[PDB]
Amino acid sequence: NAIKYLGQDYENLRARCLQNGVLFQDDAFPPVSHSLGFKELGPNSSKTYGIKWKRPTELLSNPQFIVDGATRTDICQGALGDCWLLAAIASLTLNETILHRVVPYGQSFQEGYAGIFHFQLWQFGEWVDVVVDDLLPTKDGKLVFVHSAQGNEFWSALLEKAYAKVNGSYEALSGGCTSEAFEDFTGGVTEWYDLQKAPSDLYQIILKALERGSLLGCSINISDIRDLEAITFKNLVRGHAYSVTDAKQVTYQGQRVNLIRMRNPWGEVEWKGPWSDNSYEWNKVDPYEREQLRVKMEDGEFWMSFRDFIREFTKLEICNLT
Ligand SMILES: *[C@@](O)(C(=O)NCCCN1CCN(C)CC1)[C@H](CC)NC(=O)[C@H](CC(C)C)NC(=O)OCc1ccccc1
Ligand SMILES: [Ca+2]
Ligand SMILES: [Ca+2]
Ligand SMILES: [Cl-]
Ligand SMILES: [Cl-]
Ligand SMILES: [Cl-]
Repeated sequence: NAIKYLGQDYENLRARCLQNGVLFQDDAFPPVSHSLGFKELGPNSSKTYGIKWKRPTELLSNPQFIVDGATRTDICQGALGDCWLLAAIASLTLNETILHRVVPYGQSFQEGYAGIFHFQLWQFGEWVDVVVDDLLPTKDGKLVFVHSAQGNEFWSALLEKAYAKVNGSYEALSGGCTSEAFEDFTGGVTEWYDLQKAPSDLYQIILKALERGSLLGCSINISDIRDLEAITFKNLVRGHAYSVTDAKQVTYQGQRVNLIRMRNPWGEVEWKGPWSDNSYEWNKVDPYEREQLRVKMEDGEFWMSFRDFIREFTKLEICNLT
């Protein structure tokens, strides 16, 4: 069993709040500006001033912890520099086993609800259980930070809040390393690859990792500083964490082509080159392959050929488990 972060005991706190007729408020990460941040989200900042802390049960009549499963579409980035963390959460959802260690079963806004949730992280060399109250930063009734494409679903907002808590504040999450979040979800071994010096068998390495449920992420280095914009000519975002979510092969005019699928944790803004949702390449594959693989949706997720992938991206990170 996970040991309790700060000695806070989820089931005991929940049961005592229920008995006492109150909702949990977390002394260890309270609903005040110091939990938001210190500079950009400090007590005297423009961003801090508009934010009000509200529970999902104050926002909606029927809030849900999980709706139609805990999946990657549930990860839509808000106003914070935590793309690395969110890419890691999106990847985590592809492995049901490790997903449900991090996100314990049986949490809800219905029977037994007392305004407290918990998650498990690999921290301080231990598996630790971390509680949060469900007060969330909002503005005009909408979540400021991570949210689900399903507007009534809250597990990912709550997980991001627990991760903020262990790190001291939401602002503490701005700017980071995908591999760090990978490790914090698995206690696994991380490795990275320089895509400009990719091993000849890299695609097979990727296939194998995806098969075993390893976590994969990629990024494009900003080499000049930010000159050719944050966004590239083909609509990729530089200095930004993407989740790698699949690797599949297609028959393009009678010849195999290796493809790779990734997801922008914004839940929008995608590659517009070959193999993108609207590209001509799909016209020339097996109709079945097209129907199985292509999804015409602005959802942040898209395909590239492996060839284009290794040209456009610069870094690949893989976290391997047991
Ligand atoms: C990352 O790209 C990010 O979080 N961007 C925020 C985008 C804001 N969205 C835009 C869309 N709308 C709808 C919602 C708001 C982030 C920006 C800093 N990138 C990273 O953190 C980098 C990830 C790597 C995989 C490239 N890492 C990084 O910048 O490292 C810096 C660093 C390292 C150590 C300590 C501090 C900072
Ligand atoms: Ca969902
Ligand atoms: Ca898409
Ligand atoms: Cl407490
Ligand atoms: Cl304040
Ligand atoms: Cl629920």
